Amino acid sequence: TYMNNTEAICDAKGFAPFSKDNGIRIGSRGHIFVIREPFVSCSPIECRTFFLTQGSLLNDKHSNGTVKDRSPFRTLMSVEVGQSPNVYQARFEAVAWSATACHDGKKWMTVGVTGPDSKAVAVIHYGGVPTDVVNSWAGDILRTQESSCTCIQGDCYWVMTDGPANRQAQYRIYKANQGRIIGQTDISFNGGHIEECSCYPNDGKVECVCRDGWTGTNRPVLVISPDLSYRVGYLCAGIPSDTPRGEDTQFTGSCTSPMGNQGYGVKGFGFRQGTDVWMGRTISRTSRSGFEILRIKNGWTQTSKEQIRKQVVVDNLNWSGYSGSFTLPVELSGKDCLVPCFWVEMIRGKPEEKTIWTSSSSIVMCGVDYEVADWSWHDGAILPFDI
Amino acid sequence: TYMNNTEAICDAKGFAPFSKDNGIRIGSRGHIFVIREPFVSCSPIECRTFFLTQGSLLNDKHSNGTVKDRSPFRTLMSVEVGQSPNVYQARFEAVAWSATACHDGKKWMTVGVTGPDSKAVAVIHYGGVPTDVVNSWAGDILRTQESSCTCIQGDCYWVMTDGPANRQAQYRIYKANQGRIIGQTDISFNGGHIEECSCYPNDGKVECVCRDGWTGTNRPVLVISPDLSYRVGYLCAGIPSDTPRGEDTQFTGSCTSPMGNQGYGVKGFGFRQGTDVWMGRTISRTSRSGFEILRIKNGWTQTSKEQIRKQVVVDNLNWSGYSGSFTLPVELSGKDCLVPCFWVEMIRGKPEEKTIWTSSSSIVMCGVDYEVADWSWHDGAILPFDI
Amino acid sequence: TYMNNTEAICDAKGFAPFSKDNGIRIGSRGHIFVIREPFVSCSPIECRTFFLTQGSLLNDKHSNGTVKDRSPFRTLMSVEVGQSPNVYQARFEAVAWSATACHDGKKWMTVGVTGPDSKAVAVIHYGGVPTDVVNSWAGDILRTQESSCTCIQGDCYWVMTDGPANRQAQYRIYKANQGRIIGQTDISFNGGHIEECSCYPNDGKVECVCRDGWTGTNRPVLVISPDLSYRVGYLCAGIPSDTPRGEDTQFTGSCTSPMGNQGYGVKGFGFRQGTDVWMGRTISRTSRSGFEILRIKNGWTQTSKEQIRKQVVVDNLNWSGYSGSFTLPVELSGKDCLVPCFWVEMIRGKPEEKTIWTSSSSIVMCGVDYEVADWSWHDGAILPFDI
Amino acid sequence: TYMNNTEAICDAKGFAPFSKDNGIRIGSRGHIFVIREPFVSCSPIECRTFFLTQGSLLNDKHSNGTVKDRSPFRTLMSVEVGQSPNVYQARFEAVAWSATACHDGKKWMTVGVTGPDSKAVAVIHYGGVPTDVVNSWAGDILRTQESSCTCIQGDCYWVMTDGPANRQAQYRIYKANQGRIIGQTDISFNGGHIEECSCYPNDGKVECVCRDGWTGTNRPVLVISPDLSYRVGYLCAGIPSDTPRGEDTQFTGSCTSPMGNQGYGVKGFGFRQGTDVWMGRTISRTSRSGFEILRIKNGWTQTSKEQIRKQVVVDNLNWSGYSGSFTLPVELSGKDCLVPCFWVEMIRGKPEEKTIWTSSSSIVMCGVDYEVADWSWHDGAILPFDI
Ligand SMILES: CCC(CC)O[C@@H]1C=C(C(=O)O)C[C@H](N)[C@H]1NC(C)=O
Ligand SMILES: CCC(CC)O[C@@H]1C=C(C(=O)O)C[C@H](N)[C@H]1NC(C)=O
Ligand SMILES: CCC(CC)O[C@@H]1C=C(C(=O)O)C[C@H](N)[C@H]1NC(C)=O
Ligand SMILES: CCC(CC)O[C@@H]1C=C(C(=O)O)C[C@H](N)[C@H]1NC(C)=O
Repeated sequence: TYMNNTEAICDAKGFAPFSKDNGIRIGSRGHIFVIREPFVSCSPIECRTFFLTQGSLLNDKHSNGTVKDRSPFRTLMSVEVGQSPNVYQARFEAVAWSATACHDGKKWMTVGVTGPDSKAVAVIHYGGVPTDVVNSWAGDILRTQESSCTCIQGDCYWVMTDGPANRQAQYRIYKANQGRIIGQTDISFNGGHIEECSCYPNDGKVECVCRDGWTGTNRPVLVISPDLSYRVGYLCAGIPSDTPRGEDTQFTGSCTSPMGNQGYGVKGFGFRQGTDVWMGRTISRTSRSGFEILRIKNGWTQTSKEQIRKQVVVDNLNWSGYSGSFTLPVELSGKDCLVPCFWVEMIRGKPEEKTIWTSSSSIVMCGVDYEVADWSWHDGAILPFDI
Repeated sequence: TYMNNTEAICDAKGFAPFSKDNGIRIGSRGHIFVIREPFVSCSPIECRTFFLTQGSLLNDKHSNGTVKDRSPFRTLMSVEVGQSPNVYQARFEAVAWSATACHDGKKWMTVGVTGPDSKAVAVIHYGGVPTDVVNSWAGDILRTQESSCTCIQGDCYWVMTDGPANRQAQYRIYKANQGRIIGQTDISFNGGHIEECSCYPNDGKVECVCRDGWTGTNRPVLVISPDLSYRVGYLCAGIPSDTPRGEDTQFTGSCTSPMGNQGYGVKGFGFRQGTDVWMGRTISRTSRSGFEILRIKNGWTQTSKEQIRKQVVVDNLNWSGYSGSFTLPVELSGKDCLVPCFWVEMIRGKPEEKTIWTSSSSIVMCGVDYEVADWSWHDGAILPFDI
Repeated sequence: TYMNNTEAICDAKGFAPFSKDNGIRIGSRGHIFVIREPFVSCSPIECRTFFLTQGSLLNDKHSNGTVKDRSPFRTLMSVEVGQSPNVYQARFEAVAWSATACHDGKKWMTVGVTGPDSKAVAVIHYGGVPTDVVNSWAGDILRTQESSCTCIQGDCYWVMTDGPANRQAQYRIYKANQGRIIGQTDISFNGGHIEECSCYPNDGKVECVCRDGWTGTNRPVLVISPDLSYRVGYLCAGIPSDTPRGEDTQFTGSCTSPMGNQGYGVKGFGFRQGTDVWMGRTISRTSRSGFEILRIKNGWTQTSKEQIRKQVVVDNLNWSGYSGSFTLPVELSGKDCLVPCFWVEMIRGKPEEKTIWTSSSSIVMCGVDYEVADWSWHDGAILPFDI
Repeated sequence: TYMNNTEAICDAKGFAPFSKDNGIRIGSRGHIFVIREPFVSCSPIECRTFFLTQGSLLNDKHSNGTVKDRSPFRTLMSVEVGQSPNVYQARFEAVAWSATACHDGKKWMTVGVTGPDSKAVAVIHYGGVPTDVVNSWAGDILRTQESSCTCIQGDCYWVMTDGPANRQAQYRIYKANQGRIIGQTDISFNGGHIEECSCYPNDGKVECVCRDGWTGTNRPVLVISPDLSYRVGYLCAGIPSDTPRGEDTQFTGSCTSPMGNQGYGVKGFGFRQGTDVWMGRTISRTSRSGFEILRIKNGWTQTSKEQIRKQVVVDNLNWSGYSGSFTLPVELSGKDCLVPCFWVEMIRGKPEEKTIWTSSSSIVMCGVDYEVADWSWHDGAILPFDI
């Protein structure tokens, strides 16, 4: 039966560790898929860690130039949380070099984009087989979330971007019901930019903290309603949460336009706490090192820079990376509110390291009503590997 | 309960990628079964990739002369689609150096042929254990489909060939109901030739595009009815779809007799689109390189050479191979028509390559109502291996 | 619900291959348990291959003196038929250097004997945990079947031997009902000898063809009734079916006493066909090479040497070994008679080979109403290994 | 439905082997998690072996200083009993360098402590996801049982220690009901010490034989009632069961205070047999070698030193280690009394051995009404490894 994800997100004063795969460390001797862009999405029975394999393993020659991003070998596969992305416990999702996934209370929906940049196709699967399709609509890398999509009473929604990664682009919202696409929307956001969004459900509306790859050091937000009516802009808070980013001191927040004179970024997330917001970010304002998450007061609605809580999960002496949001189905947590959880991708190898390869590890963190102590659950692998 | 595969095949304007195992690439460091003659068949809950192991793994000495075709070590085993043919996730089917499989809505039926060429036996299994048997009837390699067989309301049908691979032979159609053989038919087709057929269900009749290994560059077709009454000949279309094959320019199609002065071939498939036909074929008219699929107008009934669609899945600079047909049970796809899907075997190693071994990789492609862009999802392994 | 194994065995004119694991070949590169004394037993949903691990894998230093027979490392584990005895797909049964197993229509019963020779204990498990126990009763290696035990309407029976492997000994029959021992019997058979029996169900009575290790070249039989009343002696037939054995020419059969002047043997089996008997045996009368099975007319009741069928499964140029009997539950085969099946252990390494290790492979063969052609599905591994 | 663990423990005259994983031996060539602090806990369908991985495998460089105890890589994972702690059959529990687990008749509850010593957090999970949390309450290594916790009619209880491992500390009892903490207790035991308790259910009250790391050679006991009212002290018996420990001759038992002038220890267990007690202990009074278990008459209530039974499981020429208690749910054993079972950790490597690494193997032993013969089912690995 369908999963009602109508409830509001729970209010947490801190997050507790869910799991840690140790994929790379383990990957030093075991048969682990060299991957990247990992993420967690739960069904009403278990959570699984979805990844993107480079079509190869670690400590193997085929692990070589796996820094290339897109290729025909990458395929979306999944395993139960905590388990490393290994071959023998791996479940095949879809052929993809960019994917997204979500359960709805019955079957798993997956969407894997692959093919040429100028004509890539996004194949949606439902129950272990493709049901519908989307063709690149703007001939420039049809890419999607790299994060869990959202299902609310049988209808799962997600966001996609087609255009250049730098300047302006075209963003759309897709809505489905059993693998089948049932309507979509064009997002008007000129001057703005949306990439690899992180969503979660909160009151029958889908909230996403995306990635402005153009002119944004402050991340963009977008609330989606069940009838494609939407709302978009940037997370207000007078604090930037992208990387590379400028300092907090010299940064004025903006609920409306992008702020900062930086032009890149990394995938991140953020949760709406009433008006307050929990925002993840790399300790380093420049590199992809360390991961932290702060709660700015009234930061979801005001240019606030007033924090009441902070907590680190990866110190600045350890490689960080991507971050995503999802929720613990009420049918698992037992709460009467959607427990807010998130993950951190820990990339190892090129470019910041001397190795023929590039992969990443992850760790999962969930809500909690208590405040959880700063610490580091970093990758741990000793590079370089045997090669 | 039994699966009604009475519906007609759906009409597609193009195919979308289902999966890609990367068995060989992965096989460079992992424990993957050196195999060949792979194929996909679905049950009303999942699709599995059936293969033929050489009784050994990759990057191992026992991978040696695995180019030999038949031996006592080869056994039919299966894994969920997309997953590579690995040992730890492998399910044992039957002892075979030539097999076929199909689900019927309850249990899986498998038929594995093995033993000596002059007296090989085809052991049929049902539910994880052999139920009936067939003895070679013409003492010359009792071989079968290497493709998914067809079940329509409790009765699964398939085709077999006993005789020389070159000149004339003896073809038969077998019909069963729960592992148990319930009647059969002799196919009169003198001058004609049938090998490794590819079937699928379309309107309660079983359609197969087989392989003329004698004098056919154009492939043979055969519509089987539920009471063994059948119909046979070649796919009409003024275009040859076998390899080796002559050019299209100098080829007149023939709904009746084989055409072309070539005497070999490879396993292929084809779908009946109304009167139109989707036909797969290697880009190369000579070697086993590249894979493509065209839709010739009215090509199922007329000597047509009028195509309205084309699409590549493996460019001519990459190894191709076998191709097969199957369908997505309505109980998975949710359609009201049997979604047409197919796979491409990508052989690597001897003979076209310098390696002690020979194996292959596969990729799955399904129906779709939209037109899907040309591209290549080729093997990817870097040969030779460590040996 | 309980499985009625009251029916008679089906009458076969030949056997067809069920499976072949290729454990050793595969074991050359994969992680396979170095084992020995393998056997198959089925439940009403699947058959599994039970083995005895040496507590180590192949191509490893811990594979060393694994020719030793008994040790504290050996444990009974199982995997679905056909699958090799690998670690990652392995199910733990019991701690044993001698075991037996059987399902009853609900849960799996296993009995693993281990410990010191003068006080070994046989731990019986039911449903994945030990329920009852048996202590050595004659202080000289408490050993059992190494073959599937028999369950008939909730009560599973098996046989055990305590005494010297050479001269006289003490044999007993054990009967249980849900892991719990419910009565037993002492077998009076002075001058006779019983070891590693092979049983199967036939008309609510348990038939076993055991192994006379004392003075028997002709094997012993014993029909057990549901109330421990039994019947014992040797398989009549004027043909010996043990190894080492004397020729057939100079051998007079004996339904009563052991025959032949040989003092060793190997584990074998035999089926009661009306009055006729199917008897397995190594082609070689001296070494453990090749496996064959003949059907002597009226050989279950008369000193017959009149065969009507023969069939080889492993030619005399390939290593053979142990053989066992079991049946395909009616709830799998669908018959109205218990399909007779058997397996052949193919031992490789010491003593007949130059390797630090010793293990074995198996192959499964089942009933069938047709006659199946001679052939060889031998091990296949290339020794010696990397060591 | 909830599991009533109200019954009394069964009365055994000896224990029989349940399983043996051979993790290390196997770990010489296979992909086994280098671990430590293993333990068994059963649900009403199966028992699983829970462990603590060092976030790495064996025969790998990441196996290095795994003697360190606490780190961010260690995570609690589990596998079915007998199976080794391998990657491909491993189930992820929680992020922990100190854990405890128990089923309640529906879902599995796990509690993994991790993080910094001065602020570690104990994350409790229920059904495959964290439900509640506990923060270090005395800033000095928040650690727990390393043994199965106890559930009685929906409420699972366990014990934790926060303070120095040497002198005085703070002990607490936690009670939950579906991952959610429902009340707790402070244990007054000045001069006393409690660490890594071993509990089991006996008459609706939780009995634990813990570890006095301060001044105890005799172990402490504590009976917990369903309303947090408790009872504490040391196991009476005039025999010490800790290591290091003084001799039995010069040791007077004490139901009240710690006895002996030793200041360390190892994790152990003990069962209440009426008034009698089964107590496990290392043969060696000094090192962690050999494992034995005795039954002292009236030793649960009197300073007794009168034994009626003894039995060894690991001779003094083989490495021993940790020991724990649990029970076989009535829904598995079928008894009308909770069968008493236990396990022995067999540590190999540093410190007692010359290897870069440190791990351990285990073996499981259960109740039984018969007396079981002394023997040794020691590790078996040949060190040092390939490194
Ligand atoms: C093509 C632009 C896109 C969004 C900015 O780039 C991403 C950035 C990445 C990055 O910043 O590390 C890695 C992702 N693998 C990549 N996505 C694809 C499809 O290549
Ligand atoms: C024996 C003739 C048969 C059909 C033409 O050959 C096939 C052709 C093959 C090929 O053309 O590559 C490979 C198949 N493995 C082989 N089948 C068997 C049983 O050996
Ligand atoms: C101890 C005598 C017993 C029965 C004859 O020996 C068997 C013969 C064997 C053999 O002949 O190869 C191998 C078995 N592993 C062994 N059983 C045990 C427990 O060691
Ligand atoms: C910190 C004290 C604690 C209880 C005495 O130490 C244990 C003793 C151990 C030991 O004596 O071998 C190993 C355990 N891994 C360790 N627990 C932790 C959390 O490090």
